[PDB]
Amino acid sequence: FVSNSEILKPFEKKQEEEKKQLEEIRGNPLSIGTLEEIIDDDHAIVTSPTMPDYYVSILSFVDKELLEPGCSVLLHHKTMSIVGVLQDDADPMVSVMKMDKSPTESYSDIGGLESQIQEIKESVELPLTHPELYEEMGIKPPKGVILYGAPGTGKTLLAKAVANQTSATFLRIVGSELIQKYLGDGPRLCRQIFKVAGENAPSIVFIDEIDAIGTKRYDSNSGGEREIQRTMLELLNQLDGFDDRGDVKVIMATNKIETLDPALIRPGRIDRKILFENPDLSTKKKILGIHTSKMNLSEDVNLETLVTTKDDLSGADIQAMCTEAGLLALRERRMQVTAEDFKQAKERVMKNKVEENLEGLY
Amino acid sequence: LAYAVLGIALIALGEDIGKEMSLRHFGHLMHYGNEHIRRMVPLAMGIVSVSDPQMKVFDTLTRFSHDADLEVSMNSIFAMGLCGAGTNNARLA
Amino acid sequence: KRIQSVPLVIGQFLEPIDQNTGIVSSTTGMSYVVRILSTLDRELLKPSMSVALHRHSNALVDILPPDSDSSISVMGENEKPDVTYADVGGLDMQKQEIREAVELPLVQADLYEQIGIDPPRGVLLYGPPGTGKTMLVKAVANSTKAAFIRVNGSEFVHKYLGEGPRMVRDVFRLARENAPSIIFIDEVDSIATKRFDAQTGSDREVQRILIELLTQMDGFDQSTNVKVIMATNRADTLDPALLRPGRLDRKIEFPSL
Amino acid sequence: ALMYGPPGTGKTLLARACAAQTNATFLKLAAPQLVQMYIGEGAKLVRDAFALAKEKAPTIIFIDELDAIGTKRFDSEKSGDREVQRTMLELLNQLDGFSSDDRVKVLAATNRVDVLDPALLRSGRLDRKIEFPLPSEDSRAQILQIHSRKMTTDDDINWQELARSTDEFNGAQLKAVTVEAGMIALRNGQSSVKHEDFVEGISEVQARKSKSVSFYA
Amino acid sequence: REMFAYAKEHEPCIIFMDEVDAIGGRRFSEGTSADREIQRTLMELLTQMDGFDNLGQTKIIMATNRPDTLDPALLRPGRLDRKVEIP
Amino acid sequence: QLPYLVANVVEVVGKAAVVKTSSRQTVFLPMVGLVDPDKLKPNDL
Amino acid sequence: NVKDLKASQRVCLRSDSYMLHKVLENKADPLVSLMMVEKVPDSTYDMVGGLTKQIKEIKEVIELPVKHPELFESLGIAQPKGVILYGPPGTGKTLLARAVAHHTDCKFIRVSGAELVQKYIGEGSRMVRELFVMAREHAPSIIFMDEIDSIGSTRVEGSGGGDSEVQRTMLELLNQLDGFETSKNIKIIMATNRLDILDPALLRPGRIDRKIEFPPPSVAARAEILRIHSRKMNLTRGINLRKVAEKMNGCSGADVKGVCTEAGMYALRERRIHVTQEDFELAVGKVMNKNQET
Amino acid sequence: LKQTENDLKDIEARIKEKAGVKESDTGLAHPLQVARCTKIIKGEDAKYVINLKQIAKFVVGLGERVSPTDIEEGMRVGVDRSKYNIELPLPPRIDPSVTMMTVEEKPDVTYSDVGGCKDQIEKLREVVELPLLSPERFATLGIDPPKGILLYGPPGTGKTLCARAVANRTDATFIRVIGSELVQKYVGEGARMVRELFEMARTKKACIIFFDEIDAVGGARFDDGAGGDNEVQRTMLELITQLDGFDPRGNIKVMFATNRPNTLDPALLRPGRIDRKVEFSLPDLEGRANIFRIHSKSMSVERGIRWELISRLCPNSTGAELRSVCTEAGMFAIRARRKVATEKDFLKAVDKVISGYKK
Repeated sequence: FVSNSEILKPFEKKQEEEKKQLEEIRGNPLSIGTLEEIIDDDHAIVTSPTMPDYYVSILSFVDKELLEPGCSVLLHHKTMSIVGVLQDDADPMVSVMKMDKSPTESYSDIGGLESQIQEIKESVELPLTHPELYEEMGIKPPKGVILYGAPGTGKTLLAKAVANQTSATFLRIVGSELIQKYLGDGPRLCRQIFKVAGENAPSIVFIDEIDAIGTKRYDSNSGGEREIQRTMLELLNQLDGFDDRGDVKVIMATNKIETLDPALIRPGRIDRKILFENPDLSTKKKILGIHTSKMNLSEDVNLETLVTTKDDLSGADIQAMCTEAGLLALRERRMQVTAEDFKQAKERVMKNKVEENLEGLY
Repeated sequence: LAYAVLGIALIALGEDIGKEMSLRHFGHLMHYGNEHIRRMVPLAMGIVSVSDPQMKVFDTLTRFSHDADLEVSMNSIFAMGLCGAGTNNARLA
Repeated sequence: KRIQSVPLVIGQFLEPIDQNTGIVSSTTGMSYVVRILSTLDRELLKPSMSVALHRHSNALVDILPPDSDSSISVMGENEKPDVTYADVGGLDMQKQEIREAVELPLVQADLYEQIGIDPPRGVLLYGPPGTGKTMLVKAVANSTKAAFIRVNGSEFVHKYLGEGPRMVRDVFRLARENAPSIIFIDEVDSIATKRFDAQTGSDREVQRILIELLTQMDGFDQSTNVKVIMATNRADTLDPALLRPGRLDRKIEFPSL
Repeated sequence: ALMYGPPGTGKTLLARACAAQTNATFLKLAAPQLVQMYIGEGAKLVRDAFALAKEKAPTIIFIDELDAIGTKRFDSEKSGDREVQRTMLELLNQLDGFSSDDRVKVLAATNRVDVLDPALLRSGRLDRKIEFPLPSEDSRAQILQIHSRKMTTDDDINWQELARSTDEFNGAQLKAVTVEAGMIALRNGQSSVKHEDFVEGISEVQARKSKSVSFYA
Repeated sequence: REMFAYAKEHEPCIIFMDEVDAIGGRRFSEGTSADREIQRTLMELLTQMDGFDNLGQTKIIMATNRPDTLDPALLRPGRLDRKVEIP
Repeated sequence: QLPYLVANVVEVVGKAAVVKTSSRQTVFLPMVGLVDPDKLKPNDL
Repeated sequence: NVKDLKASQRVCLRSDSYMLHKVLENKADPLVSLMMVEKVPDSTYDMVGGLTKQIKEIKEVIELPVKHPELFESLGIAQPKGVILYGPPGTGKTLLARAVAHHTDCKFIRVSGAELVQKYIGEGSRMVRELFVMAREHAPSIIFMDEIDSIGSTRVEGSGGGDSEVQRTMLELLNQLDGFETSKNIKIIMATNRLDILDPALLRPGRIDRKIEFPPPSVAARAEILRIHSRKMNLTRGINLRKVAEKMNGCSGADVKGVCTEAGMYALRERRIHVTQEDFELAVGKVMNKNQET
Repeated sequence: LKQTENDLKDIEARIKEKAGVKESDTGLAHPLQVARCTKIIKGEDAKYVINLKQIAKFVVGLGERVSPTDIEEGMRVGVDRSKYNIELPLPPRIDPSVTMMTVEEKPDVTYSDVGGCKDQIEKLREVVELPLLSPERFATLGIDPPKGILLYGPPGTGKTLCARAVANRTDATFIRVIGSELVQKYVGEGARMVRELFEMARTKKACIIFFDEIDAVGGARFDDGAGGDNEVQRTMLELITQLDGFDPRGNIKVMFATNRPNTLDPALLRPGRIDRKVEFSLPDLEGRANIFRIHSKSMSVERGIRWELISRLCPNSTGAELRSVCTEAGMFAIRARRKVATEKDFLKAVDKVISGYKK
């Protein structure tokens, strides 16, 4: 009380005086509005949402060199004087972005894909970790990277893992859905993405499964060819227009990369095109090892035995197998999972991958 | 009083949540005025952040560097040099 | 009494919040929270109804029979419409089809319910109009001696927020009140051919009018004494809520053959 | 009249000339401005144009584009393109309304003739259909003599000779040679142009046609 | 409504509709931008026709270059029945 | 004197005359020669 | 107090004093853009009955996770991402979705894919992002995607890639849920009988893990479906549903519902206050006539 | 410290402001697209009453008014898009645009290459650089310098980088309009933007208006519309008109970019639209060498590099590809943890880049 009160009363007093004087002038109902522009006659033209618009004086709460257009400010009754400034609302990462903040997984949990991991690293994780090489040398780390592999198998895993390691907002775009089939929707959607990303940097623009603007055409006509081409061109121009060493990073994703033009990749910004190699034997042990941790099982299971008979199979297969084996236990009314179950799941997935007869198996 | 907050680092030894509670805590310290308090905070933050490094503590100390209160800037930069120790250079460059 | 008297603004009651207090939306665009009278609070109080508002008072002056109007042109009521079995003979399949679908619940709701089959509540008519189809629709209304309410369904299409939702609401209410009745939707395909494949954009204003029509249509007609008949220049697909059982249950064809 | 055929010769420039000569008020009316997304207002604009044009007579109404009092197609997308059918129709209905009196002229201009409603079949509409060809040796040479007043030359330059040296040049392109002839001059430290300076100008791009061909081994 | 009412008073009358594609389209592509205003218009003309009010001292004459952006409703007898062609 | 109210008309017991104001409102005035016939012509303020 | 107020609260504020005097209710916008809640559904397994093979399968994939989550986690099986139902059209694809929703006592949320096709900048994008938020609050849920399905029970709607683009988004979102949140309480239901609405993400593991088969009705099965529909209404009491059922061959669950409604017009004409067995035989004869089409 | 000084500023600002509000209250009260002084008690004609709106009109033909200095009132005020006009109370700027575009005053990317783009840079230099530095030279000759430039080969060839660099040197604005966005499907909207860009352009004269991609918009016109070539041609045809219709040459520059050369129309080629065709397509062996040499100066390197050898492995390149070889070569070194670059690394980067470009 009393100890506090002696420091408190004057510390209270300077803030209160400023505040008092503000509130009297600021007296409600005061309409909130948007700065349209800040003018040559030192006025600001404002767009009022009450429908008039005005040339307005500023009361320096913070200065005009600290204020920019489109910012929200609080406006007087009629002359619309800037009585105080406001913080912006409804930042649009809740409308064009599906957000995965501090996403899961890491490099250790799929390890054995180690050589590819260094590649992905060198463009994304590593500049953050060690700025210095990149700065001293004067050349920039690749803005954007392309991952090709397959969903839930290796493409997605690498992307979760790296993004989390750099502690950037993984912001997930559905490529196909941009796909909106009418002249106005896509190029804006794309612009609005890039804008919000650069503002609230460092940020990951993850474009999932872009297959459908992967065409280029020699001539453009009509609406039926031009729409597609406008969307493609918008990505190409923004890249070509700006340059960033990691205010915006891009991961582009597609199953295979032979459906992307080499003139949309754009060497010299996107320098890395990184592959997906299958999990080998060491990796299978690992992928399994992580998935058997979560489990309650029987002691007759041999992690080793099942890996050895698997012929160079995808990380997907390994996930699938665990998921499949749990079901054979659940149906039989039990929580223990015997070896025989893992083996049946392994036999089934291994057959389907290794089916390709008379042209693979000649 | 200066020593009480210094003491809290040593009390918060072996205590997982409490290390987290520090980030809530130094918030409280900013509310409370007084030169004795303003001088103490770079040091409080410095001791905790070299027996448990805090990105938040570095982020705050950069601002204290460019402080118009003389004693605060003094203590922040010595503190900041304490955090960067263990290497020569890093972010510290 | 005198304080609460003409001139008056019209509003609509949306819902009662608590005792002696109600929310109204007036038609202008200004929404008010107002008092209701204590002798209007009990036994005359409906959750949505049409009201008489004072323009200074901000109080419930009067409760209105629901027929409050819109800045769109008013719909047509024709008690005993004058087309009454003109064209007949050789329309044998289409006359029989109409007859069991449209006439019988209006004369007797109660037999359908007793069987326990659902009565047709809404019917969809497809094939040309003005070539044998319309004639029959009008004739049925006249023979059942129900009011023909000819309701202009390409006329929601107002270009403003919601006048149009207010008007549909008035019309379904007024139909159940003035039962037996036909609400006849001329070209329903105007306010319900939209998004099946992300084509036929620009139809954001009719989406509110659509929700309003479904809540009124399905929520009444539980025994059926008021029929809705849907009309389309040939055929058009509709948004999935109309088409499912409980609404447009009979889908009647005009023969190619 | 309706004109189509290539500008880049001074199509715009000719239109204004006619305007000056007859003592018409030149009114540039931009076809995209009518084409309003709002009701009718565009129809009214067409009528106001006639109304002022009739008060100001002589007048040429010079129509930038033809893509928005036309391009209506013959398909069922002529539905969407209503605003453009209506602005046009009215302007024609209004001209034949007053065909005997010559007060107002209508000229439309484009690179090339577009799909339109019939209107080339009638005196009171846009009867006349005027083609622009390309220049010839006499024409290039006059165009060069107009050019050579404006800017310095060393007064030795022979338009006829340069005209033989340029193949399938248009008027605008002879004007871009004069600029390139000056870019040689700019590098050379000359303030005029000799014959050579112009010959070298032709060799460089003008961006639609340039005579410089002599490669093949 | 005004156009029809006045036709009845001032009957005989010619009601001349200049290029019918805008009050009697077909739809742009089956889609809509503004081609619902066209439908709102078009239902009103079909309604007066179908109605109890009958055309005989009010005559309506439709004009358009092409019949390939007339609605199918109109092309059906009983909303137009007489079709004069220019030979 | 301006500010004054104009009216944009598009309209060509005793006689009634309808004026259309640009505030999009129709108003009654008489045309009994209290208000002269030559003060109405369409298309005009 | 400020803890009564919240973001997106609807409040009454004095026009007189500008003081927020009471709180109404919170509002929303996707819930009236053709997305909707249907609490405690009226579908049962007896409704489209004769689903035995499916019943056990569907119980384990959907019902067990929902009823008992801890159990799935500890056992060593992560919860299945999606189910796609594939089998003959017009059965009770939609019906099944609602039945399961009822059983676990979860909210049935019907999504029209195309509606989620606004032609403005992002408004469509916005609704898609909000669809997930809403369902996370409303957990548990069956999120049933309408307009990917061809069924005679409701209607075949959907065309183009306009519900294939949407169908993809649903599958990304399941990754996302196992992802940063590490939860799943929300299961997404595909139904289809069509090859021109599929994805390659549909065909991919770790993206959708169960393909559960929808049986064709049979003579035993038709009887079960028929039995439910005739005992929600008035009927003769000596009835042999078995007899009727043998007469229908080829006929989906939707047809068993049509038989009753066609039988009813016969009952209604002859001014009965119940339907009889007779009407049902004649009704089966009517449907068989249609199937045989030239 | 920081807090007391911020309050001191508020207090000071505020008092002036309160007084000023009351004065504004007593009188009952620049870009703009119509003027709208919604009252006008103060101020043919001998007094102003000007208010340009659909719902009402107040019309006076005569502006000026050095006393009272007009303006005030219901504030949007200045010149009109109907020409009644607030002529000269508080700065009008010829119907000035409230529709924005992205402005980048002095874009920063200086001189990416100066060797091996030697001719292409020099073309820019004559047209753009020298007429800002000396207008009198150009004048004396009597020539007008190229209005428009077309830059070809693929975009992002270092096409952008070079353009930006001359813009920095002259202190000139980049005015970016991106072709693809314009595309609306609502009546007239795109062409409207184009008129206001040029009105705005004339005000801001000394500017490079960058028009991204003519493959995007104005790609055909041979269709005679289609719904998607009909707004698109409308925008396009309007944009040309403005250019031959005159905007000042030797100030305002328009630069076009194109990946592919099959979109071009005779309308587009002609002078008063495009005059220059600058290459950024395929350079020489000597040329590839210079651009390699130039990006690796800034880098540390350990010895044994000859640029000629690096150049040799390219059978055909574009400028984009070259930029990729230096930067990729550096990455192999960083993985091994290195600051220096080696002959081996450069070879390794050529092999990767070309092969991906194929197909």
